Amino acid sequence: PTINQLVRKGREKVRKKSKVPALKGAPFRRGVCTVVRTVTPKKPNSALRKVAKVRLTSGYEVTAYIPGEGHNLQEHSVVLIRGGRVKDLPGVRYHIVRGVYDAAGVKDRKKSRSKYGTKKPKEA
Amino acid sequence: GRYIGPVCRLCRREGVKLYLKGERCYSPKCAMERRPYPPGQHGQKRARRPSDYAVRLREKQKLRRIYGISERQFRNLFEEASKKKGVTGSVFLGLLESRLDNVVYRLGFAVSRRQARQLVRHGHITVNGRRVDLPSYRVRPGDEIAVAEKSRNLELIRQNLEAMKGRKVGPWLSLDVEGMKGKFLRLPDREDLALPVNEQLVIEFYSR
Amino acid sequence: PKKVLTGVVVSDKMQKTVTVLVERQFPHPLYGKVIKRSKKYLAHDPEEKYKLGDVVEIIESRPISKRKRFRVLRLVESGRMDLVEKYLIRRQNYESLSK
Amino acid sequence: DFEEKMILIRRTARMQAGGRRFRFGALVVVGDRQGRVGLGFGKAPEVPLAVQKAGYYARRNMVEVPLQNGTIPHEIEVEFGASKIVLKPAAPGTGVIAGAVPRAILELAGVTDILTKELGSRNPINIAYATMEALRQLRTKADVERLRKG
Amino acid sequence: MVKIRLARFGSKHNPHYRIVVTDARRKRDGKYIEKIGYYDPRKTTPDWLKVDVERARYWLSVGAQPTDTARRLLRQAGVFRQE
Amino acid sequence: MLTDPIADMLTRIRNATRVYKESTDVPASRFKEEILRILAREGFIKGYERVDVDGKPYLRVYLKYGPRRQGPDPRPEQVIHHIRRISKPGRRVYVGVKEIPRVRRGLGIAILSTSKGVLTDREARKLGVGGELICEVW
RNA sequence: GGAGGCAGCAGUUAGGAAUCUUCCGCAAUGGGCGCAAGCCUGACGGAGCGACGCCGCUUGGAGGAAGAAGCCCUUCGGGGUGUAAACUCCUGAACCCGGGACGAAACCCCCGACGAGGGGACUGACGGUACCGGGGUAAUAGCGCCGGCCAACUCCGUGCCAGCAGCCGCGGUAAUACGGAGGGCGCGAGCGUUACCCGGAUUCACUGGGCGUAAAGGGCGUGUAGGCGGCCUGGGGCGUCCCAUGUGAAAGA
Ligand SMILES: [Mg+2]
Ligand SMILES: [Mg+2]
Ligand SMILES: [Mg+2]
Ligand SMILES: [Mg+2]
Ligand SMILES: [Mg+2]
Ligand SMILES: [Mg+2]
Ligand SMILES: [Mg+2]
Ligand SMILES: [Mg+2]
Ligand SMILES: [Mg+2]
Repeated sequence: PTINQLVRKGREKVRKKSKVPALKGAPFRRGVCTVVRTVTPKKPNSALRKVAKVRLTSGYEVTAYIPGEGHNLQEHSVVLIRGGRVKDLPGVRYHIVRGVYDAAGVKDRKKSRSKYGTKKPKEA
Repeated sequence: GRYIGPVCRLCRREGVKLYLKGERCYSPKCAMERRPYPPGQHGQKRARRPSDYAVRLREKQKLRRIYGISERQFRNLFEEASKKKGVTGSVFLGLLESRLDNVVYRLGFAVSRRQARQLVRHGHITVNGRRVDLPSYRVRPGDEIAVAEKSRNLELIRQNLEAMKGRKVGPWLSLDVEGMKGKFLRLPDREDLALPVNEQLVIEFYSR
Repeated sequence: PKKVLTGVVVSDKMQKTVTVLVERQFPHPLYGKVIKRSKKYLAHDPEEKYKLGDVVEIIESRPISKRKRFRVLRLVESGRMDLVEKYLIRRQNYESLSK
Repeated sequence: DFEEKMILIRRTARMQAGGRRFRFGALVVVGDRQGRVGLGFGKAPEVPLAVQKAGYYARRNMVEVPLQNGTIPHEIEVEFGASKIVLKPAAPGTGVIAGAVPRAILELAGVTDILTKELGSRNPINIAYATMEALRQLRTKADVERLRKG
Repeated sequence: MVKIRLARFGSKHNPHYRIVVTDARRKRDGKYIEKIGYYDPRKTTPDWLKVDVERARYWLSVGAQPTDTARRLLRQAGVFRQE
Repeated sequence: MLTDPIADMLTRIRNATRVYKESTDVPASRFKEEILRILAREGFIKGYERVDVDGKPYLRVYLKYGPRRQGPDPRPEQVIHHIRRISKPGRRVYVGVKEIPRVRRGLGIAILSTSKGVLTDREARKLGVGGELICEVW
């Protein structure tokens, strides 16, 4: 634009989009598993992926990935939702925080232990 | 902080002989002499040519390891140097070298910089007559750095000040072996320290 | 000091009041161009002495009504119906912006 | 005994009846760290000949860098294609503040302290070529006074 | 009324006051009319009580009351002695 | 009808220099001359002279170049590598003395209109005055 | 018929991913009342809890093998962990003993005049705390990452499963990308994660971008407001520039 145009109409400041109505802009959210179930990924990948539909304190029911080999979530398990999507399950915008509320840690886990909510194993 | 854990193992990896044990890292032993390759299952394999990052990471790490200083303390020390007047590289060394734990090593009251830390920290050092136990303490031009009167005749201190009869202490300093006193005269010039460290690459590390 | 402003009389439809239009110019805070904005001031004229086209110093004052906080200081020059016509064209053009 | 720094290796491909067919391209900077630098882009059916040729062409395309205590006489912005390099002298202690491509180029020229921005298209090649064009256009106070006399 | 009094600065276990003149109704640490001295009750430095006497006198003469504790400190720097 | 005669003058210089003209003509103004006075004084141009094309005042400006050069492309280097209007009718640029620019780190010149005349950055700074940033040259 | 209004300090309860003691003391500073003594002061000064944040400090130091064992790799000679340990000396966090603050000199009292000025008395929550002296024990280490960006690689298990994932994408039976081991890199009483802001983003571009074909010239005139306006001389001095001066509180920088 000419400077006069810029005077008259100016520049539109960007404005940008949450990936994550964990409402409020909370960093986490309590919810209850409504359904726990397995789903299949989008074309390139193939798996039986573990997700829970989750009804939230935030007023919203959404799906959420259950990370870790193995889990203990069932129909009313309480859960901490985390944010983070999965490039592979469409409309899974959130993860479940293992190690919190009714989400158990991941058993036998020994490497990336603090994700996966796993207590430091005893070196008896 | 001060790391705590195997040293003449980064006397290696940096691939260049720091002096973390003082006395042994002079014997046919600093492993630079024996095993001048990085630690671990690899180490003696084909060196892959370093990324521009690794070049600088290593240079930064080299310098830091030399003084036994936490990265948080180091970056701070560095950011202070940058704001300070004139050449950030040179100045930054001078600030590292102004440290009490290191001044004490440069005086040879202690063999290694680790040791100097432990001495300072245990009340054995005194600056201008009052006792200081803060390794990080900043030493200023004109300060008397002595050995505490009660500590004066300790096995380790006599050994160490016995070896200082003979030696020349770096030009920016004075030493009084008989009376166990030292004087920080001025800040170290960039050349007064023959450091195995291109400090200009360290500035560049912090530019990212 | 009491703020003095000068500008033209663009209305004298009121009793003992003239509407006085003040142009002013500032650099744009970001883009720097000198811009020209304008404000109208109701100005006390207790002796209905000022007429349309009069260019007048306006001076800050003890409130005289809601809106009126400026008396007419003096008459810089007279019959500038060109500046009056300008403002009225700007005003009449509004009739052609609605639905 | 110029130094040499290997800036870019890539493998291009072209097409033939039933086949992709490859070729390599190497961008190599060559320089003494004392005001002389070279850029060369070499291609060959295998990597080391490409690097080799690059080396050759660089030593054959070199430049007057007018250093001044490890920095540069004055600002320059060069556009090369849709790539842009901005170059700003700096006092000592600054370091060479630059992307990997123009860093290499400036280090081997013997630049110690300088500030830079890659703008526009970051394509390493056109950035390289523009860094070079920038330095090729630097002038010293002396170069300038000489140009204007009587 | 207006006051000559100690505004607390410094830090925890580090009292360092400013001798300041201020409406009585301000909060203690609030806005003040003018600074005149400073005071360090622990004399950690030799220049631990300072006062600008010629100003304190202006303020006393236009009806500022000093705090007991402030008075003591102006007295000590001879705001009150008159030869 | 020419919106910016100064700009047009600078542009006549740049256009001429890029084809290595001996000289060029620019319709005359006192202000234009004062700019040229400086270009000359700083050695970007050999100098100018008033003249009269078809009954009308121009300033014929005499361009200056470097030596002819070696290799493919022997075109002289420009003395005027760059000449750019700053202040312009659509956005006037004004700067006081303490924020006058240093152009190309000293090797360039800025030019401004001041209440003491048309000065360079160096003249102005040493006179203590700001003004309109007419243009920068290097 | 009455009573009530913690968005005062604490605290409860609910909501929440989540945020403290129903603490000590008016000794200080400040406030209200009083001639004063003094009363009141959840302002305040302190203590407590929380790695929430920042700064500082410790978990040893010097010696110690062509190099134990274990464990990992192995081309079955070795190689790695590693001077790391064991081991010898040395020092002595914590502890325990003794001593022990500054912060507090006024108000008041007496001489002087109930002024200035000189002299006297009381007063400490924090706190038996800080700190000083004397004894004195080798005394917590973990977290993330090692496909590229990005610093750091081998073996086993697995076989589009389990799983990883910020993007490219990894996983189909030799996977440096899954899981574990050893090894490494990076930080270190922390290390990661998620959320949000700026950066990178010259990707709203004043600095500092664009529209033939990438997104972008209005289908074309006419024209209102508006924006912009050739050459010369004078007056004004609004823009503009200069100087002085006031203001730009404190804190922060
Ligand atoms: Mg992982
Ligand atoms: Mg781009
Ligand atoms: Mg709840
Ligand atoms: Mg931006
Ligand atoms: Mg664009
Ligand atoms: Mg198309
Ligand atoms: Mg198009
Ligand atoms: Mg068209
Ligand atoms: Mg018009």
